[PDB]
Amino acid sequence: GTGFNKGDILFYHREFC
Amino acid sequence: LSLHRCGLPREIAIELFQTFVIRGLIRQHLASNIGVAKSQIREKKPIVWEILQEVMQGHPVLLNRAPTLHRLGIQSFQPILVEGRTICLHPLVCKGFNADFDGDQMAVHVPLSLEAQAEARLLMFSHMNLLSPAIGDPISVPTQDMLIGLYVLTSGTRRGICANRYNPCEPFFCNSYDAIGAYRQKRINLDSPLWLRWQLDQRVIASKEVPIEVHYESFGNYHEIYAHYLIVRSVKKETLYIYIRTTVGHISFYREIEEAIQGFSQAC
Amino acid sequence: GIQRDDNGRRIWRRRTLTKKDDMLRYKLQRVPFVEEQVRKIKEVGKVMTMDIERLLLSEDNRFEFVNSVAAEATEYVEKNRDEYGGTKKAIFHVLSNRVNDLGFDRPEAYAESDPYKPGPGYLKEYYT
Amino acid sequence: FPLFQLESADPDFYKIGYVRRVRAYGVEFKEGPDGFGIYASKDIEPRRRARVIMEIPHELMITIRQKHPWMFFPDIVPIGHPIFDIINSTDPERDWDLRLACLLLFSFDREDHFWRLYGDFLPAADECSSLLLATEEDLAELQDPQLVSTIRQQQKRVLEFWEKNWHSGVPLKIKRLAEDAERFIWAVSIAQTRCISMKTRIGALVQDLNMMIPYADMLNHSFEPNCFLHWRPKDRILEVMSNAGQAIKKGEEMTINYMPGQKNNMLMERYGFSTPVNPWDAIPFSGDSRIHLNSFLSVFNIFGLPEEYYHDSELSGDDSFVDGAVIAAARTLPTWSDIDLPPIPSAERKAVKELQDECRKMLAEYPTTSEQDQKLLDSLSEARTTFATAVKYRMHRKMFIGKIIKALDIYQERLL
Amino acid sequence: EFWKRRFLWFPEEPFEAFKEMRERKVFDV
Amino acid sequence: FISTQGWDSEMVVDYRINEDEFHKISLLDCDFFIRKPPDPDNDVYDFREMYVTPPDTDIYSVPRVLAPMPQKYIRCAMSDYGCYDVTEPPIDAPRDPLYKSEREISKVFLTKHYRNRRLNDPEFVLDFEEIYVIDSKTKSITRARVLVTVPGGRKRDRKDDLLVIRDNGNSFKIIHVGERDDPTTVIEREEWTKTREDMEKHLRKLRDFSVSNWF
Amino acid sequence: ALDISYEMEAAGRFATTFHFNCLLSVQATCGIPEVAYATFENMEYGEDFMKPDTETYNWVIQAYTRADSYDRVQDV
Amino acid sequence: DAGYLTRRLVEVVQHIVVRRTDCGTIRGISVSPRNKSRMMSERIFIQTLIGRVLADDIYIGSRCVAFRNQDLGIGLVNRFITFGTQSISIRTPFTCRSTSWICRLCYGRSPTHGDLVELGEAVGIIAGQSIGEPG
Amino acid sequence: RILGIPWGFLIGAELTIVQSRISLVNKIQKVYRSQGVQIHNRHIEIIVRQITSKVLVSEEGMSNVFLPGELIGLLRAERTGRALEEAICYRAVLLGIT
Amino acid sequence: ANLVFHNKVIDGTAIKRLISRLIDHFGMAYTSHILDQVKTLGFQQA
Amino acid sequence: TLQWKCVESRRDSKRLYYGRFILSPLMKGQADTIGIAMRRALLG
Ligand SMILES: Nc1ncnc2c1ncn2[C@@H]1O[C@H](CSCC[C@H](N)C(=O)O)[C@@H](O)[C@H]1O
Ligand SMILES: [Mg+2]
Ligand SMILES: [Zn+2]
Repeated sequence: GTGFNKGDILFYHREFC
Repeated sequence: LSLHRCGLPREIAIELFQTFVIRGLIRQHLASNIGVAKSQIREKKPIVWEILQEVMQGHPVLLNRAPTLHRLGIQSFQPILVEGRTICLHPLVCKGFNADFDGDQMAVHVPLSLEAQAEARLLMFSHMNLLSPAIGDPISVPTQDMLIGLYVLTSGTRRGICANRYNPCEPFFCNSYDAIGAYRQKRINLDSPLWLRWQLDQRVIASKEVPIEVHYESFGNYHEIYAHYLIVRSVKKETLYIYIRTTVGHISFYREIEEAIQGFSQAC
Repeated sequence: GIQRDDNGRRIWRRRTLTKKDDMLRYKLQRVPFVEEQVRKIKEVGKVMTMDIERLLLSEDNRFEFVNSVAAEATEYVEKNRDEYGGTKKAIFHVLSNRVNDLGFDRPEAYAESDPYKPGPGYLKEYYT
Repeated sequence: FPLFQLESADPDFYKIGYVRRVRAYGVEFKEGPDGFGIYASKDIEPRRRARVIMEIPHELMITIRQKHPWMFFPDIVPIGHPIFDIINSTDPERDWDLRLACLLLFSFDREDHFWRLYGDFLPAADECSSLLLATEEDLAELQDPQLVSTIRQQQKRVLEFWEKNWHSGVPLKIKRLAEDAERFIWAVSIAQTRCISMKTRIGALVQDLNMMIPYADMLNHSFEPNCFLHWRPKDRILEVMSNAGQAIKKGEEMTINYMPGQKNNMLMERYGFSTPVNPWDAIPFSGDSRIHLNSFLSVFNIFGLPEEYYHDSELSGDDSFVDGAVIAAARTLPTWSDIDLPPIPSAERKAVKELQDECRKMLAEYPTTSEQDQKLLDSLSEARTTFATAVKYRMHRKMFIGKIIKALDIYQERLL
Repeated sequence: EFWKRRFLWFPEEPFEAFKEMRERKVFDV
Repeated sequence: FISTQGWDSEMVVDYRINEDEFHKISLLDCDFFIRKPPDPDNDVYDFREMYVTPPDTDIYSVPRVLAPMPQKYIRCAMSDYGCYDVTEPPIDAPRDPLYKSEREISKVFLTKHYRNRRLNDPEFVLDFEEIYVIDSKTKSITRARVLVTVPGGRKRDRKDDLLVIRDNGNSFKIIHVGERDDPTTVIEREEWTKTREDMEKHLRKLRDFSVSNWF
Repeated sequence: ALDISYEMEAAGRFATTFHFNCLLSVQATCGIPEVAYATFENMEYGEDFMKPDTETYNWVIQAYTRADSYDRVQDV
Repeated sequence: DAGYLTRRLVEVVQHIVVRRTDCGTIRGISVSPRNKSRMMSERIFIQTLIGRVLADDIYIGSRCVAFRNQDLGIGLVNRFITFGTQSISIRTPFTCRSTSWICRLCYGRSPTHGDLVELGEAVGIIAGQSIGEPG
Repeated sequence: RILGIPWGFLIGAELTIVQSRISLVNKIQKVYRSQGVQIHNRHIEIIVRQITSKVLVSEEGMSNVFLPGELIGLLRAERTGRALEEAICYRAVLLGIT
Repeated sequence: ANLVFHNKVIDGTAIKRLISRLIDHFGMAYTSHILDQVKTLGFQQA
Repeated sequence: TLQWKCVESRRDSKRLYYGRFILSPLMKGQADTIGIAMRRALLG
């Protein structure tokens, strides 16, 4: 039954502007 | 009751669903802690029953009669709160349980985990177990009182010497609703013969026999008279009228099944 | 098959039945007295039985269906614990969502109440 | 306040299906001058899973086994019928359409069969776009000797089969199926243009079938479709499913992929049409002048492996230029790749100039242009469907070459 | 091969039984 | 064209006729062919050349004739005779039909128009004294034994007569339209007769039946 | 390898005799014949592309003949 | 006595579960309608054959009317009876290549669910309960 | 005596078991049909298959593969019959459900 | 609903056969509602 | 207070009207008597 078959770049690097 | 419902006494329901009632009490801030909730449950406060009725919705239970001879000896139902101290059981599931109401008792079980509730709802409910695994015959078939009612309903007219004292050398209704309305107004009996205008295809079970008598008119129209229906045909036109000789009982049975099908279709 | 009627409009032949089907007249008729029946079906929750049968028409194995429904309900309860257990049941929500995913509109988790309850405190007494 | 503020199909077309358990959800049938089509009657909102659009019961189809022996599902052919003898003598590999044509004629002659009614909505001999109905004049406008030869061979095969099996001495039940040759030719054209092949399980039997499916052959072709066919074995129903999570707006046509990875020539041979945005079309280059594949893909935002090129449609924003034609160009242009070796722009300029020269030579080889072909189509008033089909085919090929030219131009422009 | 040659209600007669098994497709050469 | 009158009753001809000039009458056990002279109404029949075949088969055979046949073209009205076969076929596939109704035609009556008048004629009446019966079981064609009870004899008002067909299409009687019987009366007569005989058979086994009365 | 094969079959590509033989090449040396026999039973009663070949029979036989305990002559 | 009988019936087949789709067997029990010792009752010939999976192709002349690995509907059985089909080869529990489990094809259609039996079904306990229940 | 190497034991066991299964189902179905009980043939065939699935190694067949009197499966016995000629001697045995 | 029109009698055998045909044609969800309606009709006429 | 209200109304066609009405609060046994009398009055 139901038991069958076992059931960070790009940051701190932005454009300074 | 519905075929998928059962009735539980207040005491059995409050015992079985006690933890869920405690959760319902605490969740809506009506109980400070578990102990206060249990004290409220012991006092039979009127708000305990609202929470019990709320938490019993959608939570199935398992019924079981003592001599479980096959798998239909335990089935799953949707519990509802009923007055008294007895378990309310549907009449059509008694044959599967082999139960009659002369002293029999049943045990009730509550699936707790979501997996068990899903199993009970999707595998053990009565509306998906209409066939017996032994041979494949239906198990929820009307019996006894219902069978007698259907037999009386579909037992047609008295015929022959049981209808007329002497050798014979009936109303016409536009639709079945007119016939049933006339029956309600005591104009006709349950088994008195009548002619019903038929505007569908020939679908009446009858003996495969030629007409008793054909009344052919010189203008072209001819009437074919069978044992249970009259058919009017013409050679000039393609018209074809059908009148069924029946009773209010056959009409009622056919309309009951047809309306059940149509209402179930419309509800979805 | 191309033909323009001198004004830029293209004239084309419409397709028609051009034949008799006796199943049309006899089948497109409606029963008029099932209002109470439909209302009672909705009240007791047989539409969910129809939905459950419909969902299993696309499942090769029903045990796998039950396991998947239970897993989805478990995810529902884990993500939003407080929303379930009362008027909203997780398994009913899963069933309604799976029916709604087919494009068939259903009330959420088949949650319904009685509009005719005469104020707070009154409990319906079932007539056995 | 409320007070202050293509044609619909014949209702009987859907009604005859509806009374026989055919259900269409959220879509309506519309008929235009080109032909029948299926369009969303409202806004098909995107759900988590695929949405059910249509449901066609198995009993309304005309299906035959794709592999020997020939068994029909549902079994409409009686035991001992000569039509089975006609069917059973066909070549198992290439004569699949003849068997379906025989089944179509047999069903059209069957009184209680559904296709006797549904057959009145099939395109007629003057409305079908199949090239089996094209004459020598229409084939002359394909501007492709190979396709013309293929069409002539197919017509010869069909006519030979009809002459072989419909001679004088055939019984009356067979002669009335196809009194004259063009009836059988139209049957074969309908079979070729509307057949659907699929692997279906019926009960416990799994097999491939060639199927004439009503209400599903009305779907039109697309190489970027919003719908697909799924067979439901438990109740023997074919489902038309819209793609999961793909929003569809009101009036948007519902389309399926008739056959993936097939160029316009195969589409013309089988379904009698072609599309200008075919992402599998080929143009034979010399191969001496080559461009950089990676730069070409990155400029037009074409991602995925060579068999799953797809436009992202996000970085472009509004660039309608990038479509299946650019994908086909990337799949057919001579390209070189050296992992991470960048391309020198100077060589790219020379390569694209040579490729544009090749494309312009190809355009010059055609007697006419694409714009004049469109003008001829607009001014056309007394031509067959196959005539316009051939004109559109050559116009689409010219459009593809021009798109290649413009893509090379913008690629060399954006290389800096 | 010798046993295959010799092999050529189920009846009590052994060779009739062999022929029956061949006809009922119980066993064959 | 050909004259089948006086030929064999159940022999198979050695050619395939053209059905475009014939009346194809389809019955349960055979398809009946009668030569059709051209006419806009298609109600004109030529009985000199007739053929009978098994249903949907082009192996033609001359039908058996049990009575003299017309020689001149006569306009006739066709009406079939048979029963309905409403069965409950086994449900094999999904959505298999719950019932199946078919019209089993066993007899076809060909009634001559009076003086071969047309249907559109305002003076159109049917001649019930001229009826030809086609039988599927015997693959034959006959003329009906018509019994006339309405006063008038050979000359009368054809508008006031009514034809009654009983006994499996074998009894033909002409009565006045005024004395037409109700369908209820016919059904009740049959029921009364059958139930009276059944009751007399049931009571016969009692040993005081010989000294008992009906009432 | 087993995790990747499960993920491959989840993605829509079913395992063939090649992947099963690769898995059996490690199971045959675990000292427990039942693991290799479970894999073999999965292969034998499956689809046509999962059917065992000579290498599969060799792996299962090697697993059984080099077992730690109990007699495996009947199994072989 | 029946309670004791039922426990032993469930016990012997409690481990039988549908665990494979097709064991791959080629054997098939032969069913014959005509026997020269008795005129077979068609009613028995039907109810036993319904739901069985054919182990071999069935032919009428040069036409195949029923294929291998095909569920036997009631329409096919009547067609077999209507014509002169003397041999029918079906897949039964006697033909499965295992005594510890059974496959879907060797079992047949589900006794209650209409379609073919599903994997993971404890058909052994259902078999034991079905026999011992009416005892 | 007619057939020697396993075709003696293999065919003998096959013929005995095939006949046993037919009669075992018939006797059980005859008893229930006499009482009006309707049980499908599948349920009985599930029970009988376990009754008729074993063979008994004969008292003279001695090797290192099987010992005389050992209860082995029918399929295992026939598979070892084709692969070995080490006195694989067996006869079909009917076992009760206990 | 293409239901045949019974016009003779509904006994125990007929109702059992009718329900089985309804399950095959309509399914167990439709037939479960038909059983509930027929149950009331039989009780109401008894 | 005892009041009544129409809770549903429809017109499917020109010869088919439907309506549903309510009456509350009522005492035990009154609703059945009122319904029986009203149904008899409506029907005849
Ligand atoms: N995308 C497309 N553009 C032009 N024609 C198409 C098309 N997709 C399909 N067709 C045409 O439609 C046919 C498939 S049947 C589709 C419906 C058909 N147009 C009708 O009205 O009956 C094919 O013969 C093909 O010629
Ligand atoms: Mg009791
Ligand atoms: Zn098996």
